[PDB]
This record gives sequence, structure tokens and C-alpha cells, in this order.
Amino acid sequence: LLLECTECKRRNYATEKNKRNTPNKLELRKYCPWCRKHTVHREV
Amino acid sequence: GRSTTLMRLPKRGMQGQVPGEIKRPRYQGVNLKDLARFEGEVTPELLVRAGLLKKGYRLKILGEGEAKPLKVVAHAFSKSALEKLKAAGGEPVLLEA
Amino acid sequence: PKMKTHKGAKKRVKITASGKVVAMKTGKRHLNWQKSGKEIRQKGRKFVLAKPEAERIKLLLPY
Amino acid sequence: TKNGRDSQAKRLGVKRYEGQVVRAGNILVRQRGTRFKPGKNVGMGRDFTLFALVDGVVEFQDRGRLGRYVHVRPLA
RNA sequence: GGGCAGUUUGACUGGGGCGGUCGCCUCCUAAAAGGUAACGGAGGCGCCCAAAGGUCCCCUCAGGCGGGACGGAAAUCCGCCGGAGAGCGCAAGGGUAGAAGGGGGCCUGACUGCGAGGCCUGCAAGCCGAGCAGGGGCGAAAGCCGGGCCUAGUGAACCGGUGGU
RNA sequence: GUAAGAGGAGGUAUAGGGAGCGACGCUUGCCCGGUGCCGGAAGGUCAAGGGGAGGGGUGCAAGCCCCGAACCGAAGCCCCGG
RNA sequence: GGCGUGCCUAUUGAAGCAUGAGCCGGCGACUCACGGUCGUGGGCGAGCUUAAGCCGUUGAGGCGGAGGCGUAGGGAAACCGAG
RNA sequence: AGCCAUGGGGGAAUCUGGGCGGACCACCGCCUAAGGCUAAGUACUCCGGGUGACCGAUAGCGCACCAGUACCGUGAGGGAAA
RNA sequence: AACCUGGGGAACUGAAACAUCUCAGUACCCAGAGGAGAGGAAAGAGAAAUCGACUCCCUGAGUAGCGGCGAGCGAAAGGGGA
Ligand SMILES: [Mg+2]
Ligand SMILES: [Mg+2]
Ligand SMILES: [Mg+2]
Ligand SMILES: [Mg+2]
Ligand SMILES: [Mg+2]
Ligand SMILES: [Mg+2]
Ligand SMILES: [Mg+2]
Ligand SMILES: [Mg+2]
Ligand SMILES: [Mg+2]
Ligand SMILES: [Mg+2]
Ligand SMILES: [Mg+2]
Ligand SMILES: [Mg+2]
Ligand SMILES: [Mg+2]
Ligand SMILES: [Mg+2]
Ligand SMILES: [Mg+2]
Ligand SMILES: [Mg+2]
Ligand SMILES: [Mg+2]
Ligand SMILES: [Mg+2]
Ligand SMILES: [Mg+2]
Ligand SMILES: [Mg+2]
Ligand SMILES: [Mg+2]
Ligand SMILES: [Mg+2]
Ligand SMILES: [Mg+2]
Ligand SMILES: [Mg+2]
Ligand SMILES: [Mg+2]
Ligand SMILES: [Mg+2]
Ligand SMILES: [Mg+2]
Ligand SMILES: [Mg+2]
Ligand SMILES: [Mg+2]
Ligand SMILES: [Mg+2]
Ligand SMILES: [Mg+2]
Ligand SMILES: [Mg+2]
Ligand SMILES: [Mg+2]
Ligand SMILES: [Mg+2]
Ligand SMILES: [Mg+2]
Ligand SMILES: [Mg+2]
Ligand SMILES: [Mg+2]
Ligand SMILES: [Mg+2]
Ligand SMILES: [Mg+2]
Ligand SMILES: [Mg+2]
Ligand SMILES: [Mg+2]
Ligand SMILES: [Mg+2]
Ligand SMILES: [Mg+2]
Ligand SMILES: [Mg+2]
Ligand SMILES: [Mg+2]
Ligand SMILES: [Mg+2]
Ligand SMILES: [Mg+2]
Ligand SMILES: [Mg+2]
Ligand SMILES: [Mg+2]
Ligand SMILES: [Mg+2]
Ligand SMILES: [Mg+2]
Ligand SMILES: [Mg+2]
Ligand SMILES: [Mg+2]
Ligand SMILES: [Mg+2]
Ligand SMILES: [Mg+2]
Ligand SMILES: [Mg+2]
Ligand SMILES: [Mg+2]
Ligand SMILES: [Mg+2]
Ligand SMILES: [Mg+2]
Ligand SMILES: [Mg+2]
Ligand SMILES: [Mg+2]
Ligand SMILES: [Mg+2]
Ligand SMILES: [Mg+2]
Ligand SMILES: [Mg+2]
Ligand SMILES: [Mg+2]
Ligand SMILES: [Mg+2]
Ligand SMILES: [Mg+2]
Ligand SMILES: [Mg+2]
Ligand SMILES: [Mg+2]
Ligand SMILES: [Mg+2]
Ligand SMILES: [Mg+2]
Ligand SMILES: [Mg+2]
Ligand SMILES: [Mg+2]
Ligand SMILES: [Mg+2]
Ligand SMILES: [Mg+2]
Ligand SMILES: [Mg+2]
Ligand SMILES: [Mg+2]
Ligand SMILES: [Mg+2]
Ligand SMILES: [Mg+2]
Ligand SMILES: [Mg+2]
Ligand SMILES: [Mg+2]
Ligand SMILES: [Mg+2]
Ligand SMILES: [Mg+2]
Ligand SMILES: [Mg+2]
Ligand SMILES: [Mg+2]
Ligand SMILES: [Mg+2]
Ligand SMILES: [Mg+2]
Ligand SMILES: [Mg+2]
Ligand SMILES: [Mg+2]
Ligand SMILES: [Mg+2]
Ligand SMILES: [Mg+2]
Ligand SMILES: [Mg+2]
Ligand SMILES: [Mg+2]
Ligand SMILES: [Mg+2]
Ligand SMILES: [Mg+2]
Ligand SMILES: [Mg+2]
Ligand SMILES: [Mg+2]
Ligand SMILES: [Mg+2]
Ligand SMILES: [Mg+2]
Ligand SMILES: [Mg+2]
Ligand SMILES: [Mg+2]
Ligand SMILES: [Mg+2]
Ligand SMILES: [Mg+2]
Ligand SMILES: [Mg+2]
Ligand SMILES: [Mg+2]
Ligand SMILES: [Mg+2]
Ligand SMILES: [Mg+2]
Ligand SMILES: [Mg+2]
Ligand SMILES: [Mg+2]
Ligand SMILES: [Mg+2]
Ligand SMILES: [Mg+2]
Ligand SMILES: [Mg+2]
Ligand SMILES: [Mg+2]
Ligand SMILES: [Mg+2]
Ligand SMILES: [Mg+2]
Ligand SMILES: [Mg+2]
Ligand SMILES: [Mg+2]
Ligand SMILES: [Mg+2]
Ligand SMILES: [Mg+2]
Ligand SMILES: [Mg+2]
Ligand SMILES: [Mg+2]
Ligand SMILES: [Mg+2]
Ligand SMILES: [Mg+2]
Ligand SMILES: [Mg+2]
Ligand SMILES: [Mg+2]
Ligand SMILES: [Mg+2]
Ligand SMILES: [Mg+2]
Ligand SMILES: [Mg+2]
Ligand SMILES: [Mg+2]
Ligand SMILES: [Mg+2]
Ligand SMILES: [Mg+2]
Ligand SMILES: [Mg+2]
Ligand SMILES: [Mg+2]
Ligand SMILES: [Mg+2]
Ligand SMILES: [Mg+2]
Ligand SMILES: [Mg+2]
Ligand SMILES: [Mg+2]
Ligand SMILES: [Mg+2]
Ligand SMILES: [Mg+2]
Ligand SMILES: [Mg+2]
Ligand SMILES: [Mg+2]
Ligand SMILES: [Mg+2]
Ligand SMILES: [Mg+2]
Ligand SMILES: [Mg+2]
Ligand SMILES: [Mg+2]
Ligand SMILES: [Mg+2]
Ligand SMILES: [Mg+2]
Ligand SMILES: [Mg+2]
Ligand SMILES: [Mg+2]
Ligand SMILES: [Mg+2]
Ligand SMILES: [Mg+2]
Ligand SMILES: [Mg+2]
Ligand SMILES: [Mg+2]
Ligand SMILES: [Mg+2]
Ligand SMILES: [Mg+2]
Ligand SMILES: [Mg+2]
Ligand SMILES: [Mg+2]
Ligand SMILES: [Mg+2]
Ligand SMILES: [Mg+2]
Ligand SMILES: [Mg+2]
Ligand SMILES: [Mg+2]
Ligand SMILES: [Mg+2]
Ligand SMILES: [Mg+2]
Ligand SMILES: [Mg+2]
Ligand SMILES: [Mg+2]
Ligand SMILES: [Mg+2]
Ligand SMILES: [Mg+2]
Ligand SMILES: [Mg+2]
Ligand SMILES: [Mg+2]
Ligand SMILES: [Mg+2]
Ligand SMILES: [Mg+2]
Ligand SMILES: [Mg+2]
Ligand SMILES: [Mg+2]
Ligand SMILES: [Mg+2]
Ligand SMILES: [Mg+2]
Ligand SMILES: [Mg+2]
Ligand SMILES: [Mg+2]
Ligand SMILES: [Mg+2]
Ligand SMILES: [Mg+2]
Ligand SMILES: [Mg+2]
Ligand SMILES: [Mg+2]
Ligand SMILES: [Mg+2]
Ligand SMILES: [Mg+2]
Ligand SMILES: [Mg+2]
Ligand SMILES: [Mg+2]
Ligand SMILES: [Mg+2]
Ligand SMILES: [Mg+2]
Ligand SMILES: [Mg+2]
Ligand SMILES: [Mg+2]
Ligand SMILES: [Mg+2]
Ligand SMILES: [Mg+2]
Ligand SMILES: [Mg+2]
Ligand SMILES: [Mg+2]
Ligand SMILES: [Mg+2]
Ligand SMILES: [Mg+2]
Ligand SMILES: [Mg+2]
Ligand SMILES: [Mg+2]
Ligand SMILES: [Mg+2]
Ligand SMILES: [Mg+2]
Ligand SMILES: [Mg+2]
Ligand SMILES: [Mg+2]
Ligand SMILES: [Mg+2]
Ligand SMILES: [Mg+2]
Ligand SMILES: [Mg+2]
Ligand SMILES: [Mg+2]
Ligand SMILES: [Mg+2]
Ligand SMILES: [Mg+2]
Ligand SMILES: [Mg+2]
Ligand SMILES: [Mg+2]
Ligand SMILES: [Mg+2]
Ligand SMILES: [Mg+2]
Ligand SMILES: [Mg+2]
Ligand SMILES: [Mg+2]
Ligand SMILES: [Mg+2]
Ligand SMILES: [Mg+2]
Ligand SMILES: [Mg+2]
Ligand SMILES: [Mg+2]
Ligand SMILES: [Mg+2]
Ligand SMILES: [Mg+2]
Ligand SMILES: [Mg+2]
Repeated sequence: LLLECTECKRRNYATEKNKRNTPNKLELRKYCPWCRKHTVHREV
Repeated sequence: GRSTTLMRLPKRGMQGQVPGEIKRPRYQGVNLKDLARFEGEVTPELLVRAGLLKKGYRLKILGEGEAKPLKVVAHAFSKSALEKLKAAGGEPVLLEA
Repeated sequence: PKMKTHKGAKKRVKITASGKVVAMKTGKRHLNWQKSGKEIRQKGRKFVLAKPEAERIKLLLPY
Repeated sequence: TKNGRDSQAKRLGVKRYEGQVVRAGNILVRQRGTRFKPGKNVGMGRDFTLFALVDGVVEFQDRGRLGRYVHVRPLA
């Protein structure tokens, strides 16, 4: 299952790969956008 | 009969639209070095008949060259050449456009 | 009678000032999915070819 | 006849021998595991690739129970 | 809607067909650098993991023998022996306990912008990478972090979808 | 045959076209699930077209222009039989 | 007396029992146009050159700068510029 | 995907009218559809002339000559030599 | 004879297969015009508040652009001339 981490207070993205059924319903790991600097990211 | 090397890819986006080719002002670059060649009050008029502009229209003096003291009308100037040309003369910008 | 410039080339290769010929790195529009961040940054640049690079030029000339 | 098959042979081995001049970054050994270990001025990448950290000559060394090491004794 | 029309219906192959095979990784063939063929000998891959990742701290196997209530060849515990024959998600190989293996704390560098110098190489690709800047993680610190012990887990261009500038 | 028309036929189901079998004799069994053809005013699917909830572009504006849901739409296909 | 396996073609290999030719004469096959690329002989030179056409000739040349290439590159572009 | 043209359907206005400047709208401009005619510059070479770093009877037009003939073919057509 | 306008209009071939595309509006069939034919007095061009019927040459230009963005196709304004 493919995944792209959207940023909060924005709309950035990042290359990724969820895992769905295996314990993974909430993906919210950190990242770092070029716009601004350093922010938390959702799943989506 | 395999793939050419045409496996490469057109980054050259903005390549064409139906009516295509939007007419716009063509600026031609000309340095102070070939500008110092002569002297008086250089203008688009001189430069075309000089063999440097060739009706390419729109003139922008720029960069590499030793600023010969004199007046010089043009449609644009390089920040760099603008300062050199101020350090030994004066020059007005294009007409309307 | 009067060679036609190859548009496929013109549309995706630029011939440099010294003679070299450049174009974008391959594989970058959809191959990814999570491929290293290092990958896509280096796939972002453009490069020089060599022998086809000389084959390339022939396809232009008026250009 | 389920055979007749293989895989593109990776040209791996010692890429720079002892008593050779190397520039910083030069790959010294491409290896399967740690058939050679790093050492003075020689770091290795995620694949085990040993490479020079600075310019200089390359010198090998062995240490039995401790294994073999590649070095780069600089001087320039 | 073969009444009619234009076409397609692959290659390898001790002739062609039937059969089998077509890309990638491991080993042998391979003649002690690299590389090397055959419809030669053997196997695998088209995934998986938010912990199976980062860091800091700690621990060390398999097996054998002796002893223990359920247990019995084997569950759990004690003792002595045991240097790696275990483990390392999966094939083989190389590597490895002076950790890459097992357990825990905190964390998300499975970062952004780059990238000296090289391995491999017909092209295109593929691989390694110190270091600089930004903003961070773990550690007292020296430091380590641009996913996973590594080598498979993949697809030029073209055409279009989606989000942004 | 593009058509006008012509053949069928200046014939009319005891006639005409297509198909199979092939004097004559005794006969021609079972299977309709698939395929074909025949029947079926239901229903399901369906094109243009009708409709127009709602949405967008532009203009100060009256407007102009565009996108577009529900619902109503034939043969065919599905489905029910022979 | 010594020595001695036609010619061509095609081939790993031909005197070959592989191809072509009865013999002679004549006909018979890498061209031209335009556009490139390199070399070369010259003219000019940060410049070089005209095209159609016009005037002139009747195997005579000249005029014609519209235009083309070069003197600036980088960028998809807006733009900037020895960057 | 405008513009020009038009097979089918709906179907105006007469200058405060209409068409166009690449969907569409506003602004700014250009032009007057649904009637027709017009020389020159241009193309060709059956015919006449002139000229060739064009051929010289296997060349040159197929034909230097009583040749589109003889001869071949039902015919269209083929087609010499000299 | 060829040249010209119009009504119809192929395929081999190229894409190293082939179907879009190409060859090509070419071959050819037909109708018509004349020493020429066609075109022709802007419901034009398209960015200059610019040009001012048409035709033909040079150029712009292998540009703009078209294109299984493959093979390949390929303008116009403007400028120099008749
Ligand atoms: Mg999955
Ligand atoms: Mg998957
Ligand atoms: Mg995962
Ligand atoms: Mg991250
Ligand atoms: Mg950015
Ligand atoms: Mg292929
Ligand atoms: Mg334009
Ligand atoms: Mg501009
Ligand atoms: Mg420029
Ligand atoms: Mg400036
Ligand atoms: Mg030409
Ligand atoms: Mg092309
Ligand atoms: Mg792409
Ligand atoms: Mg895209
Ligand atoms: Mg995907
Ligand atoms: Mg990038
Ligand atoms: Mg096997
Ligand atoms: Mg093999
Ligand atoms: Mg092999
Ligand atoms: Mg090296
Ligand atoms: Mg590293
Ligand atoms: Mg690693
Ligand atoms: Mg030694
Ligand atoms: Mg030791
Ligand atoms: Mg059919
Ligand atoms: Mg046919
Ligand atoms: Mg077809
Ligand atoms: Mg096929
Ligand atoms: Mg075969
Ligand atoms: Mg066989
Ligand atoms: Mg054989
Ligand atoms: Mg064989
Ligand atoms: Mg045999
Ligand atoms: Mg068989
Ligand atoms: Mg059989
Ligand atoms: Mg077979
Ligand atoms: Mg491959
Ligand atoms: Mg291969
Ligand atoms: Mg071995
Ligand atoms: Mg082998
Ligand atoms: Mg080997
Ligand atoms: Mg040997
Ligand atoms: Mg092999
Ligand atoms: Mg699979
Ligand atoms: Mg698996
Ligand atoms: Mg593990
Ligand atoms: Mg681990
Ligand atoms: Mg007991
Ligand atoms: Mg009990
Ligand atoms: Mg019990
Ligand atoms: Mg042991
Ligand atoms: Mg082991
Ligand atoms: Mg374990
Ligand atoms: Mg084993
Ligand atoms: Mg092992
Ligand atoms: Mg060790
Ligand atoms: Mg450890
Ligand atoms: Mg662990
Ligand atoms: Mg651990
Ligand atoms: Mg833990
Ligand atoms: Mg941990
Ligand atoms: Mg716990
Ligand atoms: Mg440096
Ligand atoms: Mg390098
Ligand atoms: Mg590099
Ligand atoms: Mg190398
Ligand atoms: Mg390479
Ligand atoms: Mg090549
Ligand atoms: Mg490359
Ligand atoms: Mg690989
Ligand atoms: Mg990789
Ligand atoms: Mg680093
Ligand atoms: Mg820090
Ligand atoms: Mg300290
Ligand atoms: Mg690092
Ligand atoms: Mg890592
Ligand atoms: Mg792991
Ligand atoms: Mg780990
Ligand atoms: Mg692949
Ligand atoms: Mg695949
Ligand atoms: Mg793939
Ligand atoms: Mg692709
Ligand atoms: Mg394609
Ligand atoms: Mg796109
Ligand atoms: Mg988009
Ligand atoms: Mg009919
Ligand atoms: Mg009809
Ligand atoms: Mg009748
Ligand atoms: Mg009758
Ligand atoms: Mg009758
Ligand atoms: Mg009856
Ligand atoms: Mg009857
Ligand atoms: Mg009957
Ligand atoms: Mg009958
Ligand atoms: Mg009976
Ligand atoms: Mg019976
Ligand atoms: Mg029965
Ligand atoms: Mg039935
Ligand atoms: Mg039935
Ligand atoms: Mg039937
Ligand atoms: Mg019925
Ligand atoms: Mg029915
Ligand atoms: Mg119904
Ligand atoms: Mg519907
Ligand atoms: Mg419906
Ligand atoms: Mg509808
Ligand atoms: Mg509608
Ligand atoms: Mg509404
Ligand atoms: Mg809305
Ligand atoms: Mg509104
Ligand atoms: Mg309103
Ligand atoms: Mg309107
Ligand atoms: Mg309904
Ligand atoms: Mg109805
Ligand atoms: Mg209905
Ligand atoms: Mg129905
Ligand atoms: Mg059916
Ligand atoms: Mg159905
Ligand atoms: Mg003799
Ligand atoms: Mg003899
Ligand atoms: Mg042979
Ligand atoms: Mg023989
Ligand atoms: Mg003989
Ligand atoms: Mg024979
Ligand atoms: Mg033969
Ligand atoms: Mg012979
Ligand atoms: Mg021969
Ligand atoms: Mg003979
Ligand atoms: Mg013979
Ligand atoms: Mg004879
Ligand atoms: Mg002869
Ligand atoms: Mg002859
Ligand atoms: Mg000859
Ligand atoms: Mg030749
Ligand atoms: Mg020439
Ligand atoms: Mg030439
Ligand atoms: Mg020379
Ligand atoms: Mg000279
Ligand atoms: Mg010269
Ligand atoms: Mg001079
Ligand atoms: Mg010209
Ligand atoms: Mg005159
Ligand atoms: Mg005269
Ligand atoms: Mg004259
Ligand atoms: Mg004369
Ligand atoms: Mg005279
Ligand atoms: Mg004379
Ligand atoms: Mg002359
Ligand atoms: Mg004169
Ligand atoms: Mg001029
Ligand atoms: Mg000029
Ligand atoms: Mg001039
Ligand atoms: Mg003039
Ligand atoms: Mg040119
Ligand atoms: Mg130059
Ligand atoms: Mg550019
Ligand atoms: Mg700038
Ligand atoms: Mg400078
Ligand atoms: Mg419009
Ligand atoms: Mg109409
Ligand atoms: Mg009106
Ligand atoms: Mg008006
Ligand atoms: Mg009005
Ligand atoms: Mg109109
Ligand atoms: Mg209109
Ligand atoms: Mg207009
Ligand atoms: Mg529209
Ligand atoms: Mg107008
Ligand atoms: Mg009238
Ligand atoms: Mg006229
Ligand atoms: Mg006339
Ligand atoms: Mg003439
Ligand atoms: Mg004549
Ligand atoms: Mg004559
Ligand atoms: Mg004459
Ligand atoms: Mg003569
Ligand atoms: Mg004769
Ligand atoms: Mg004749
Ligand atoms: Mg003759
Ligand atoms: Mg005669
Ligand atoms: Mg004659
Ligand atoms: Mg007679
Ligand atoms: Mg005669
Ligand atoms: Mg003859
Ligand atoms: Mg006649
Ligand atoms: Mg016609
Ligand atoms: Mg065809
Ligand atoms: Mg062609
Ligand atoms: Mg073909
Ligand atoms: Mg072919
Ligand atoms: Mg074929
Ligand atoms: Mg076709
Ligand atoms: Mg056409
Ligand atoms: Mg035509
Ligand atoms: Mg047509
Ligand atoms: Mg057609
Ligand atoms: Mg008539
Ligand atoms: Mg006539
Ligand atoms: Mg007439
Ligand atoms: Mg007349
Ligand atoms: Mg006329
Ligand atoms: Mg005349
Ligand atoms: Mg007329
Ligand atoms: Mg005309
Ligand atoms: Mg007329
Ligand atoms: Mg404007
Ligand atoms: Mg202006
Ligand atoms: Mg004006
Ligand atoms: Mg004008
Ligand atoms: Mg007027
Ligand atoms: Mg004209
Ligand atoms: Mg002409
Ligand atoms: Mg002319
Ligand atoms: Mg494209
Ligand atoms: Mg193709
Ligand atoms: Mg065409
Ligand atoms: Mg003009
Ligand atoms: Mg003109
Ligand atoms: Mg003329
Ligand atoms: Mg004249």
C-alpha cells in the first residue's frame, strides 16, 4: 500500500509506504519541508 | 530497431501551443568592449548600421568592457555595466517600449 | 533537399555552447514510490552523452 | 532441465592494491562481507565497500584473530 | 454484423515442430586478478518491517551431560562443558559474538539543499561516498543517524490522473 | 443495382426462396446445460435526446458562456421459457 | 628432361563432382540536385556574404543588404548576464 | 480549437445592425457576409527561331531510312531492324 | 502536346510488422476554360492605434507548429522584388 505524508498547516508530501492491515491505522511520523522548516506530518 | 537513445525525455516543456509562438521584444546583448570601439553618442541607430545589432531590436549594454566616457541610449542596462558607465558618463533608457 | 530538423531531439536535448549535448536523467516521473531521496535529487540534474551525443547533433544543424 | 540459469556477475574484489596512490574517495575494495576491514584513513559503506578517506598510499595489514585491514598512509 | 476489407499470429532451438526457456539474485562450471559459452549442474526473486528503522545502555548461542513436581526426545528452572556448528524476515553465499545476534530507554536522519572522489560500463543505467549548509534525534561526551549485515524484491520514453508552485 | 429499376412473376402458400438428406423398403432412440434461432407488454443494463438539483468563468450590472445530479428515454445484452 | 590442381563467384575450406561463362564485337553499373560534416586551396576579417531582381552585354560584367552566419551565455520560462 | 467551408436541425436583426483579432467574458481595436466583373506580373511548348565544354546510326526521339510502319495480339495494346 | 480550374480519388511504399499516420489530394477517371487558367477590390491580415485587391520570385523557414509528439508533415505576418 502506497503512502504520501502530508504536512500540517500546509500540503507538502514525502515518498513512503504504509502497511495497512498489519498494525498501522495511524501514520503521523515527523519530517521536514522545504517550505518553512521541520513540521509534523499526517498520513493521507 | 530497439529504443534509439530516445529513451531520454523532454524536459523542454513549454514546447508549443496551437497558435504558438507569442511575439515579444527581443533584447540583444552587446558589451562595452565592442562598444568602446567607436565614440560619440551611441544609440540603437548606430549599433544596427554598425554590424553589432542587425535590427534585432531592443538593446542592452552589459558587463565585460572598459567604460568609454560618453552618452548611450538603450532599452536596458546590466546592473554591472550600468555602474561602470556611470563611473565616467551618463546614459538614458529606452523610449516607451 | 534541405534537411528537416528532428523535432523529437529538439524537444528533449540541448546542444551546449562548446559542442557538448545535454538532456535530463532518465527514470524519474513514475519509477519512484519511496526510492531514496538521494536518488531523485541526482535524477533531477542533466548530463552529457558522448557518441550518440555526436549522432544527436546531426539531427539538428539548422539548430 | 530446470537449470541453465545465473545472475549478472558483479565485478567485485580488491580495487586498489598496496603501494598505490589514491585520491580521497577512491574505492579500495568491493567485497561480499568484511573480507577486509577498514583502518587508518579508510571507511566503508553500507555494502562493505572500503574507500579512502584522504589522499595517500594504500597499505594492507593482517592481524590473524583480528583479520585483515586496509590503510591509507598519507603524506600529501 | 467473415456478407466483405486491411492486417496480426515473437525469438532462442546440434534442421523445424511438440516440449522447455525469455528479466533479476546465489553457487558451480570459470583453468588462484576481472571476464567467460552450452536446451551444462543446483536453487531462489516479482516481497516483507513503524519496528524488523535511529541512537544510547545492557546481555551472548546451538549443542551435550548431570539434577528438578505438571513435563518427558523436546515447554520452564539449576549446574558444568561449549569460539561458534545458533542467530541474523525469506535462496544461496560472503560476513559476524571485540555483533551485524538478544533485551530495554528515549526517538522518526524510511530528513531538505547538495555532493569532492571513485567502482562498474558500448550507450543508457547501476553502485559507493567523505564533506558543506539548514533544521533535528539519541548520547555526559568522543560521536552516530540521508532506513533495514550485504548481494534479488523490478520497467526508458511516450500518454494521461492527482496535489502544489 | 448508389438509385431508378429488374429478376422473383405478369407467379400468389398444391406458389416462391434457403438448407440438408438423396429411388424404393423397415426405420430414425435419449440429452435444450452451452451455441444458434423462435416466443416473452415484467425487471436489470444501455446511446443520442429531454430534464435540470447543484457548481464554475467573466462583467459594476442586466447578462453572456460553460460544467452538471435525480428522473424520463430504443434495439441489443441480461433474465424467463420453447 | 625438370616443374606445374583453369578463370570468376561464394566460402572455415574449391582443381573441385558447388556458382557463372560456346566464341568474338559492341552496350553495361557509385551519378546529380539540395542540405550537412570534416579536410583542403584561396578572398576578407569582429566581421563575412548576398537572394530574387534591376542595368549591361550577346559566351562581360556590375548594381542589388532584404536576408543568412558570427560578435553571450544560462534558464522550461518570467528573467538575468560574463555569468 | 478559433478561423474559412457546409450535409442535417433550430433560426434573427438593417448600423444603438452584424462578422473578426485561436474556447469563453469584459475592455480596446479591425472589417462590412449572405450578388457579379477585371488587364499586367505567372504556367506550358503541338508550332517557329537561336544556341550548346548535347548524341553521332547498339548513340540521339521508338523512327536520320516510305515508322507508330513491318510484324505480334480477338482487342485495348505491343513494336523492330534498316 | 503540355500548362489551368473544378467534381471524384487509389495502392504499392515509408513507419524496418501494422491499424492512426505516410505515399497524396499524388496516379488516374470525369467536367470545364483559354492562350493562358486560377485569384482578385477586405465581414482581410494581427499587434504596430500598423498594412491596404490578386497573382508570381527571394526571404522569413525547415522557423511557428502539427505528429501512434513515431515515421514524418510543415505554414503566416513582416521585409526585398515583378
Ligand atoms: Mg501489499
Ligand atoms: Mg505492494
Ligand atoms: Mg512499512
Ligand atoms: Mg522523515
Ligand atoms: Mg523549492
Ligand atoms: Mg525491442
Ligand atoms: Mg502570435
Ligand atoms: Mg519580454
Ligand atoms: Mg538570450
Ligand atoms: Mg537589470
Ligand atoms: Mg535550400
Ligand atoms: Mg522529427
Ligand atoms: Mg517523464
Ligand atoms: Mg505528470
Ligand atoms: Mg505506486
Ligand atoms: Mg529535485
Ligand atoms: Mg534447479
Ligand atoms: Mg548458466
Ligand atoms: Mg554464467
Ligand atoms: Mg577506486
Ligand atoms: Mg553511511
Ligand atoms: Mg546497511
Ligand atoms: Mg606488507
Ligand atoms: Mg584476538
Ligand atoms: Mg468482425
Ligand atoms: Mg480492397
Ligand atoms: Mg486494417
Ligand atoms: Mg503484433
Ligand atoms: Mg525460428
Ligand atoms: Mg529442434
Ligand atoms: Mg545441426
Ligand atoms: Mg547447439
Ligand atoms: Mg544435427
Ligand atoms: Mg510432441
Ligand atoms: Mg502433436
Ligand atoms: Mg515451442
Ligand atoms: Mg532488464
Ligand atoms: Mg541480459
Ligand atoms: Mg564456495
Ligand atoms: Mg554456464
Ligand atoms: Mg568464476
Ligand atoms: Mg587456461
Ligand atoms: Mg552461461
Ligand atoms: Mg509474485
Ligand atoms: Mg517473502
Ligand atoms: Mg533482524
Ligand atoms: Mg536489527
Ligand atoms: Mg525425572
Ligand atoms: Mg497436574
Ligand atoms: Mg497441571
Ligand atoms: Mg566449534
Ligand atoms: Mg553462520
Ligand atoms: Mg533470533
Ligand atoms: Mg545451507
Ligand atoms: Mg552464511
Ligand atoms: Mg570481528
Ligand atoms: Mg548489538
Ligand atoms: Mg534486538
Ligand atoms: Mg539491539
Ligand atoms: Mg524498544
Ligand atoms: Mg531499540
Ligand atoms: Mg514495556
Ligand atoms: Mg572541491
Ligand atoms: Mg567524478
Ligand atoms: Mg559522481
Ligand atoms: Mg573504472
Ligand atoms: Mg557510464
Ligand atoms: Mg550508443
Ligand atoms: Mg550516464
Ligand atoms: Mg539490480
Ligand atoms: Mg537499490
Ligand atoms: Mg555524510
Ligand atoms: Mg544535534
Ligand atoms: Mg567532553
Ligand atoms: Mg553519514
Ligand atoms: Mg542506516
Ligand atoms: Mg533486518
Ligand atoms: Mg538495526
Ligand atoms: Mg525490469
Ligand atoms: Mg513488472
Ligand atoms: Mg516496475
Ligand atoms: Mg516511463
Ligand atoms: Mg509511443
Ligand atoms: Mg502531463
Ligand atoms: Mg497539473
Ligand atoms: Mg440495397
Ligand atoms: Mg442509404
Ligand atoms: Mg420488383
Ligand atoms: Mg413478369
Ligand atoms: Mg411458378
Ligand atoms: Mg405443406
Ligand atoms: Mg413449394
Ligand atoms: Mg419450400
Ligand atoms: Mg427449396
Ligand atoms: Mg417396430
Ligand atoms: Mg428404440
Ligand atoms: Mg434416460
Ligand atoms: Mg438452448
Ligand atoms: Mg433452454
Ligand atoms: Mg446453431
Ligand atoms: Mg421477441
Ligand atoms: Mg429473445
Ligand atoms: Mg425495463
Ligand atoms: Mg445511465
Ligand atoms: Mg438510466
Ligand atoms: Mg443525458
Ligand atoms: Mg444534456
Ligand atoms: Mg442552481
Ligand atoms: Mg462549490
Ligand atoms: Mg460570480
Ligand atoms: Mg449574476
Ligand atoms: Mg454570446
Ligand atoms: Mg429508468
Ligand atoms: Mg422513445
Ligand atoms: Mg427502459
Ligand atoms: Mg431494453
Ligand atoms: Mg450471447
Ligand atoms: Mg449482463
Ligand atoms: Mg616439357
Ligand atoms: Mg600434370
Ligand atoms: Mg558452405
Ligand atoms: Mg563430390
Ligand atoms: Mg571436370
Ligand atoms: Mg549443384
Ligand atoms: Mg547459389
Ligand atoms: Mg565449376
Ligand atoms: Mg560467377
Ligand atoms: Mg558468352
Ligand atoms: Mg552452364
Ligand atoms: Mg546456345
Ligand atoms: Mg560479350
Ligand atoms: Mg546501347
Ligand atoms: Mg560507367
Ligand atoms: Mg558514392
Ligand atoms: Mg554544391
Ligand atoms: Mg555538399
Ligand atoms: Mg583554408
Ligand atoms: Mg588564407
Ligand atoms: Mg580562410
Ligand atoms: Mg576591422
Ligand atoms: Mg535566397
Ligand atoms: Mg523595371
Ligand atoms: Mg538586356
Ligand atoms: Mg538580361
Ligand atoms: Mg553575354
Ligand atoms: Mg557587337
Ligand atoms: Mg563574341
Ligand atoms: Mg549576371
Ligand atoms: Mg557596370
Ligand atoms: Mg540590412
Ligand atoms: Mg546583413
Ligand atoms: Mg548591414
Ligand atoms: Mg532597400
Ligand atoms: Mg539559413
Ligand atoms: Mg564565434
Ligand atoms: Mg532559450
Ligand atoms: Mg539573475
Ligand atoms: Mg567578470
Ligand atoms: Mg471566437
Ligand atoms: Mg448546414
Ligand atoms: Mg440582430
Ligand atoms: Mg458598428
Ligand atoms: Mg451591439
Ligand atoms: Mg463567421
Ligand atoms: Mg462564428
Ligand atoms: Mg482578424
Ligand atoms: Mg467549447
Ligand atoms: Mg479584419
Ligand atoms: Mg442577389
Ligand atoms: Mg489576370
Ligand atoms: Mg495574367
Ligand atoms: Mg520565368
Ligand atoms: Mg518547338
Ligand atoms: Mg526548336
Ligand atoms: Mg533549332
Ligand atoms: Mg558535335
Ligand atoms: Mg544502325
Ligand atoms: Mg517521341
Ligand atoms: Mg529503337
Ligand atoms: Mg523522321
Ligand atoms: Mg522525327
Ligand atoms: Mg507505303
Ligand atoms: Mg518513315
Ligand atoms: Mg528495339
Ligand atoms: Mg496534338
Ligand atoms: Mg483536381
Ligand atoms: Mg497501407
Ligand atoms: Mg519518405
Ligand atoms: Mg512497411
Ligand atoms: Mg520495412
Ligand atoms: Mg508484412
Ligand atoms: Mg491508409
Ligand atoms: Mg492529404
Ligand atoms: Mg487539388
Ligand atoms: Mg480530403
Ligand atoms: Mg483519402
Ligand atoms: Mg457537362
Ligand atoms: Mg477543355
Ligand atoms: Mg476552350
Ligand atoms: Mg481570353
Ligand atoms: Mg489571366
Ligand atoms: Mg502571356
Ligand atoms: Mg480571369
Ligand atoms: Mg492562385
Ligand atoms: Mg474569377
Ligand atoms: Mg501588445
Ligand atoms: Mg510599439
Ligand atoms: Mg505608427
Ligand atoms: Mg505591408
Ligand atoms: Mg480597404
Ligand atoms: Mg499570393
Ligand atoms: Mg513562377
Ligand atoms: Mg521574381
Ligand atoms: Mg511532446
Ligand atoms: Mg514506429
Ligand atoms: Mg500531407
Ligand atoms: Mg511578404
Ligand atoms: Mg512583397
Ligand atoms: Mg519575374
Ligand atoms: Mg521580369
